[PDB]
Amino acid sequence: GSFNFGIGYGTESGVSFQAGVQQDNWLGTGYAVGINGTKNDYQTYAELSVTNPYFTVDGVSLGGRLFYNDFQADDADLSDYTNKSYGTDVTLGFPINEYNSLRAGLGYVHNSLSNMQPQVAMWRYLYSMGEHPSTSDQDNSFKTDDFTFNYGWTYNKLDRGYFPTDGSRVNLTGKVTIPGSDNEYYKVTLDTATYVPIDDDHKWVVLGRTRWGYGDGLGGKEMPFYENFYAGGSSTVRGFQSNTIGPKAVYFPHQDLSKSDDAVGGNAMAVASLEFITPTPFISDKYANSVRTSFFWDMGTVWDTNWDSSQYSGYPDYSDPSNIRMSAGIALQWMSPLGPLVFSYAQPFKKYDGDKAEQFQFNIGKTW
Amino acid sequence: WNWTKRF
Repeated sequence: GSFNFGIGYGTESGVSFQAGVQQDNWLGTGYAVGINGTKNDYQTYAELSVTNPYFTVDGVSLGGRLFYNDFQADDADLSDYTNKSYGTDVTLGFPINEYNSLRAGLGYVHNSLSNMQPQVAMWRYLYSMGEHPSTSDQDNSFKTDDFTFNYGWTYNKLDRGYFPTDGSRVNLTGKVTIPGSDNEYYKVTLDTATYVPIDDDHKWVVLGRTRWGYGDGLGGKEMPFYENFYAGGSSTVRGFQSNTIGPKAVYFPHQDLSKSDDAVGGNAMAVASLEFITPTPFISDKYANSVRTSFFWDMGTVWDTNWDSSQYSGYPDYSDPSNIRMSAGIALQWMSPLGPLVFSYAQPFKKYDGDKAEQFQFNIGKTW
Repeated sequence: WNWTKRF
């Protein structure tokens, strides 16, 4: 067995903490047991893990999960809402070959929404579910019980885990609600990374990232807003404040409407990055295997496919996907004594109404 | 940073 602690910091996450404990084999069952928890400015999460890598003779794995999650939207630079949830997952893992692995799973989740600040897109979803709370009050509540089928595919032919120089990684996750669930929706996510070395020593590398998300409702319902996609921040479009890209909340009056600069995400998202990895200037070659400099061009968009620009023509068309943000800047990664570290300075040279900027972004990782 | 100790 083993156990571990983690301290991190991020511009978007603040000071973060992590810990866990795992029994490699639980009393000869053949299934490893684990307890893991993390906390940052906007999230508290804990889970119980129960997995066996050899459920069949030829590699297929079986995994169990039992989790609790608390989420403060305003702390994640979104319009205010609170989501307290818990659930379980059963996941099968199939290694297809050396570079590919598939996984299929069944999931249950209970979502408890509270403290929701009335806004158009959020309430529109609530209307699609049959919920019609006050538009002047922040003391509301909404609860759902959902069952999901979860697909997954991972390609990984990266030459190396730390600081890749060659190869690609692709991760595709989908999920759909099983009938009987309160919600009715599907949701798909795609992440790609491609490293192309342009020199024989592999010090000069071209990196191309893409990140995609699409989800929508079935049966006339919408996808829950707390399943939305986001963009902007240290890990998507640098130089933009975390999650700022895309629609903004159109608030209902308190006790007519108000345009805001508070991001709410959306049910569709596209992000791409072209990054040029070089040797690190102003640092010795002794410290080359532990540092990575790069110059990047980031772009992304987030939109709301169900935004009704007819009913709300006085405000920007948040269903429009073509308002593509862009930034350029320089980044520095360092395997420090304090763990994995990342500086980045970026100027958002193409921004839009409400987009908040954040030139300097910083992250110390807590998991390695 | 991440501290890890095999018990």
